[PDB]
Amino acid sequence: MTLFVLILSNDKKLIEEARKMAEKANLILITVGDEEELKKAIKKADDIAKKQNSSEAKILILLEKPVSPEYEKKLQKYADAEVRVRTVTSPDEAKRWIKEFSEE
Repeated sequence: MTLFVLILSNDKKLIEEARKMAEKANLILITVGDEEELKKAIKKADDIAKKQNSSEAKILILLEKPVSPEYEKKLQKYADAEVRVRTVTSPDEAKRWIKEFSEE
């Protein structure tokens, strides 16, 4: 099961903590900045997963944006995987979600 993570959250220390956490968790973290660019990173995640594990993969998206259930499933149906869209505020919060994702 290949675990990916995307992020639209440009805070200096947040990005540090977020990467450091997922990096040592050996997750595929693609840091982009833009809603459209996210869809390209998400697509890339789909492509990378597809090669081997897109049968059942899980992806986390750490973004700063109010996310609704349907909104999650829109992105979830975009890349074939089970993506969990996550709005983040502070570095520690993002790290918690990474734990809830990689260590569920």
